Amino acid sequence: EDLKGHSVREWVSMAGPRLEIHHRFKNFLRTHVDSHGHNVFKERISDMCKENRESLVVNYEDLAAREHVLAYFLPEAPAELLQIFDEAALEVVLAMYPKYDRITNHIHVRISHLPLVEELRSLRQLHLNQLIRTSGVVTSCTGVLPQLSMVKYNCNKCNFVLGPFCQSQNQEVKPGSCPECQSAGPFEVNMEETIYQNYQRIRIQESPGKVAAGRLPRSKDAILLADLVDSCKPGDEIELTGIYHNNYDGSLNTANGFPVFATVILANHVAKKDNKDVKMITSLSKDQQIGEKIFASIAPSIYGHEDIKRGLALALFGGEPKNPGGKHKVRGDINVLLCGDPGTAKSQFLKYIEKVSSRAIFTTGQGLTAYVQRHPVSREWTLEAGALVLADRGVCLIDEFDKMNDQDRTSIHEAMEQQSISISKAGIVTSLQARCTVIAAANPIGGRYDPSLTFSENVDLTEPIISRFDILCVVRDTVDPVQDEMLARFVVGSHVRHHPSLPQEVLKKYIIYAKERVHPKLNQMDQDKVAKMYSDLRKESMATGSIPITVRHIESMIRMAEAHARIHLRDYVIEDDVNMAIRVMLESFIDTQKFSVMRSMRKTFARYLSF
Amino acid sequence: WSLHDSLCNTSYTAARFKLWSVHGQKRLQEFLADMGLPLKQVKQKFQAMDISLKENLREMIEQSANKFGMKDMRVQTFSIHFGFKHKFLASDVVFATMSLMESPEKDGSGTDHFIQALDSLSRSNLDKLYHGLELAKKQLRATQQTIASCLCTNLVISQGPFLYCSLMEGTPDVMLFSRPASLSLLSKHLLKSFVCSTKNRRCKLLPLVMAAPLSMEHGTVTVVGIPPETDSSDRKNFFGRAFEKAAESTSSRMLHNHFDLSVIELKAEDRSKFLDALISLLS
Amino acid sequence: QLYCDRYLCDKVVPGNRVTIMGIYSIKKFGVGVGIRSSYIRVLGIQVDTVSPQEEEEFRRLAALPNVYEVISKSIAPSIFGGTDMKKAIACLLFGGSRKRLPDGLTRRGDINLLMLGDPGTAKSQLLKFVEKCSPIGVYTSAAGLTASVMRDPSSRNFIMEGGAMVLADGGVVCIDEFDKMREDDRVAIHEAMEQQTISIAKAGITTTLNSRCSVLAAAN
Amino acid sequence: RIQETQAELPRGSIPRSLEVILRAEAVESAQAGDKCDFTGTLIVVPDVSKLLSYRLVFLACCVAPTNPRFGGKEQTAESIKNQMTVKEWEKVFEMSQDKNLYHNLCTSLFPTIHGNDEVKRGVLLMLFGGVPKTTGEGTSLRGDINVCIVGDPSTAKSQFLKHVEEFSPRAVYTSGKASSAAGLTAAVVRDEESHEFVIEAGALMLADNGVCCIDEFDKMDVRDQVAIHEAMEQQTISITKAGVKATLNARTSILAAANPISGHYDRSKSLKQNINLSAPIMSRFDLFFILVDECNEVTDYAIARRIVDLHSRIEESIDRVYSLDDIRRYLLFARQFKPKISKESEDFIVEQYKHLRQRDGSGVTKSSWRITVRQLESMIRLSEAMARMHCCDEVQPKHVKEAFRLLNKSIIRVETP
Ligand SMILES: [Zn+2]
Repeated sequence: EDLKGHSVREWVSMAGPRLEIHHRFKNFLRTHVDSHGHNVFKERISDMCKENRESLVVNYEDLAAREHVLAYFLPEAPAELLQIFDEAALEVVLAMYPKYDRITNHIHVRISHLPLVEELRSLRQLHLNQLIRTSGVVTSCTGVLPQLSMVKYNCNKCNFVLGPFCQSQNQEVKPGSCPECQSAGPFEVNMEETIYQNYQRIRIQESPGKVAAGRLPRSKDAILLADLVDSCKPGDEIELTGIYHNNYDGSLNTANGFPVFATVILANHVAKKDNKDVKMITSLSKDQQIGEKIFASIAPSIYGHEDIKRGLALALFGGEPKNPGGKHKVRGDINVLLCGDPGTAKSQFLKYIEKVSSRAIFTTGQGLTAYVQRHPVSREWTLEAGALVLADRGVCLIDEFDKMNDQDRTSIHEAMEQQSISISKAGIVTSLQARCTVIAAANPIGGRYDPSLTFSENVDLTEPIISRFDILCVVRDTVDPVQDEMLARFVVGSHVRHHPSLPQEVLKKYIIYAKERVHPKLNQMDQDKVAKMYSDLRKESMATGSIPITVRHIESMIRMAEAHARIHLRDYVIEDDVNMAIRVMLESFIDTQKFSVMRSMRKTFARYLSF
Repeated sequence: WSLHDSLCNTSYTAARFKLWSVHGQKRLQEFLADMGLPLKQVKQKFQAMDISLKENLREMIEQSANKFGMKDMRVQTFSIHFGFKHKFLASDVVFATMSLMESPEKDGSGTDHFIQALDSLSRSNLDKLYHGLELAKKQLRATQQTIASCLCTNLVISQGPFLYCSLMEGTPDVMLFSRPASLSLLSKHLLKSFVCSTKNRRCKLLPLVMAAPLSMEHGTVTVVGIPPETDSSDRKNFFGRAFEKAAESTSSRMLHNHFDLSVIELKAEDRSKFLDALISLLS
Repeated sequence: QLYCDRYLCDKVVPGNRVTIMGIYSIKKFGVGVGIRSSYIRVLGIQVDTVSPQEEEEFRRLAALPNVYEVISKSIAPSIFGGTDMKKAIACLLFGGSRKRLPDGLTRRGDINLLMLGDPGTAKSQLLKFVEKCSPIGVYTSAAGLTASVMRDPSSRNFIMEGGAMVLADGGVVCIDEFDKMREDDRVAIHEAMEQQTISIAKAGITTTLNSRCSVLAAAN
Repeated sequence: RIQETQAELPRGSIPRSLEVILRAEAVESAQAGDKCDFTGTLIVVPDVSKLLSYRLVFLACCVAPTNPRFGGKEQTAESIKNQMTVKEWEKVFEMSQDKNLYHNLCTSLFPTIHGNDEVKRGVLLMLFGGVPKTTGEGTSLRGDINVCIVGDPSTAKSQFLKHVEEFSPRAVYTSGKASSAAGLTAAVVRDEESHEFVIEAGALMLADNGVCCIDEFDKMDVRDQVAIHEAMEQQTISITKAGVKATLNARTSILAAANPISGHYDRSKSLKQNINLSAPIMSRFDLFFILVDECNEVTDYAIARRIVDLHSRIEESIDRVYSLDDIRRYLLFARQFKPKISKESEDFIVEQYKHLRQRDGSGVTKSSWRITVRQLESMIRLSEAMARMHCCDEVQPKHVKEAFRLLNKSIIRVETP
């Protein structure tokens, strides 16, 4: 019988049950097919050995299926079953790969999804020394420090090395007296035979809105050992799985006045919960008319604005960040700046682009750069990342652009035309990288945009900042009767099917694909097709109270040139999307004009450009 | 080189392992793991690898290559020692000389590189050899990035009795193979990778014919022809006659300038006029 | 963290690229129970990057008849138009000469330039160029330009922060948006271009820092 | 740590406090802000650093709320319809079947306020609440409605707020001049014991799913009206500070009272010129009740009579149907339905949104705070909150007609000499 009248901790520590368990795990490791006749732990061990990973995953449900007794012994006394399983998986691998001894000679078995997902505030004393699965954000991480694993001292009076004691993570190891000269004294470590292991400490805390309903959020410690270190960064959402181990602290006893012990989770498996084939895309891109079909895929709810849909779609995929051969460092980021009276779904345009995009971040304007911060766990005064370095390759969604402060304004402009920040702070003098595309929305002064003045008046923004934006869309309002029904019906219906009684699959994988497998080229047949427009329009604008299309608009137009290389996979400049580039670069300029000039320039060009 | 960058570039294990398709790149990983070679020592230069690994490397590699279908892994060559640190295999001198004479960037007449390669064979010039080993590296890392193009894009046309390919200028590192002498080796490695790659039974026994542009101003390309590949190929090529008779039939402009006959310079416009008559001629 | 020794000391300067060969080891001065510190004991160091015959390509170029324009043509390839704004910049790279009259009343040895006009990004290119092609040069939009007196957290007292114009020794400093700089900072840069040194007399600080650099300013 | 309750404070004294020690399965019964009632033993505790000095400590064994609103023991229609004692359930049914209910809750909630019949209705529809929805993408529609009052001096503004905050359970009351930004929303405090920065909950958080009563809303500073808008928009509260990064929920409904610029409300200007709120905030309310004290001699008799009656009848002059304890029960019950919209009601709604825009049409008249889309998403909410009141499970034309009449009387026409 594999269950007799002892304590589960001490049943498994006996020689008989130990050997029985040892042999029982091998038979499961070697012979376990999964719904197709595949020895899963034959290919999985292989894929582990083709990378030198020394970490094997054991899904718990199958262990319970093929093994009824071990999957009940496990979360009772896991400080020894997870040790026996190690020596089992070793002898398996050293049979499937008899030379693997030259790679780390030690295997750890992780365990995946115990069936007992739990909260972080409901851990009571019942769970001391029991395997546990939890969840929550991580809010700190020290550096990867090396810790003793098999220490070995040396005596100071005999030149003899003491015994190889093992280090347990509750109390400093204590060597006795030298068995060679009885020289009991202050020994020192022997850096050459001692074995070390990585080490990292993190402070996990409850998820923001998940369980912290009407109270404050609790937290816990965790200790990631050798293979696990740097599995997670401050801000990630993870789900631990680890022994919940306590240890005596002398400080808490002197604050609370009672004998009180500290607790810590010795993590055993960390699995993040976040956000991480062409043959269709070939013909789907070769439709020759993917433009219309993609425009009405973003902005899924909000009706109208197929104008600004165009610009934002241009922005999303981006353009081409070519490096000029004259050391001029032209940028390949499209920055947008919405504006319009309150109540026109600007903020929703920001929030949906938060979702559809990847590696995106978000902020309000009412933290932009790295700042000195006292770490929650480590208690050292480190430096933490801001809000323009977390979009170092993706997008930065600014909200309430007007409410920025003078320091914030003098810091935002630097990153536009240089895309690189220096920090000579109290911490240390560094110069980091920031390559992000800015998507922001300002407000009209006086509670309403009025197009008698130029746009540079109702925006309430410093003038050399608006130049750092490529597109200038102006949102407004309408009282047209036939569209009142169109918008009403839509909203009402969207309130009928949301309550407890190109889709979002093509374009996400498409912004993943089309981001990568294209590199648009630049010929020189368009080089003269545009100047014929500039020579005219410069005079046309300077004639009146306005400043014509200047070089910082030609740059935006030439950037949006490639903005369609990502949608069509075209990647070759043609006189077709130049009709589009010029069209857009004037679209974002006629609106930001005067009362009668916004229409005089229209009567000229909107009929001239042959839209 | 390192032990890793020389498995990914020998055009005999870069074919079997199929080190151009992510599906079979793990084969290399498994091959390394079956020997106990840490993935951190294999990536470092060979002279700095630990001394405890390299004891019987040349045997634990021949063995663990039987388990993968590569039984011709040891060859018979010679090696030379001069002094304290000078140790050459007779197929390193060759790849260094062969790449001092065919360096892409040209610095004068046709006989300016010849002299610099004739120089690097005497022991009083170990500073050119030791330099012509950084070109031979740069070349070998810019060949598996072309045979990776014409096999993840299928630019090997089965034009009938022989395969066929061609190159594009826009692809990077295609002006390196502009010379009419450094093009034969690229084709002869392309055939070796192909024959191992394709699933057919016909294409695996057809000779290849390749063309790449020579001169943009004259608008001409260079063309070669290589025998049908196999393990025991007699190596008796037959294109010096085919191209001659084809240019004779079409009556186009050709140049048999070199000493070997199977390399020709052809007008960019007479390409198809030549090729169709050749297809009919070989039949 | 490194640990240099007898002849490796004072061999590298903050801002260098190196290649260290060291013995990864642990401090033995005898968060967690058995944690140690770790450093790299350096025992090999490297650094990543005038002639008689080179002198002649300077000699003949200085002697050739049209020596003036040949430089002022190849100092702004991208931006074109109005070579005067490039003619002048040629002089600032060389500068006059520092004279000491009998009275020790020295004279300037540098020049200052203002490029007024709208910010149209045509000038940022020029700033970047003149900064890149300078023996010493800094382009600024942190601590500030001139010196400051800041309450140190540790000392709880005021300490002195020499800004950019004290680090640029003989070099050239480029500035844009001449109305954005802090009021105090603009006052101090005015005095620094006036006297060519910065002397702050505040809470516990009475020092002098010689500012020897060149101002290339761009207005709006 | 517990602090002396309010009703025990001797006058002119700062409240004392002591440490209680929960030591069992009772370990997270008491949370911050609650008014529990502990029952254990008082013990003495040494100073263990020198093991003297002793200090008192309470060693609780049981903890329970001080006054249970339902004396049984302390979440859908059936879980609650189980605890309903026979009289409770035969009364809630009687009310739900009552006709003219929508006029016997006003007359029974505010019994000492003559007039403003269009403000009590709005306050009720605010108390009942709309239907909170979550879009599939991950966003969320606001479910509860916000209400602002603006009027002449001494027009019973602070009286509506005091009524609501003393009636409702879990509803907080704050003025505007004596608040902060980090006091309303959420703070960050250094606990040197743990020597860490932790989060403190604010007035907009410890009133969650209740009502926050802000009096004198336009006295708050410029930067303190920003943090409140960042919460009123997304219904959440972000924190990004020393070592803290978090996002907290806030599903409160705000009832705010303000004063026009320069004392009196000038009826020849738009709203944006009569009040000094920001521009964004005035968009996030979607119910305004401009009060104007056009000194009517007939009222100045009525109000006089009512006040002198109340002051001659200390505890009387408050006789109304549906006693206040009962309405709490009816309101805890009827706040667990999720009424739906029938197709005819949807057609009615879109037609009403048609008939509202064009009133603001050009030429004939003019009005203030021009009508937009956000007024529509705020008409379905009022209809849902009206349907909840009659305990039904669907919206009918009978509800939307009234929810439109109310929102129609809300907006007034600007005038000119
Ligand atoms: Zn000893």
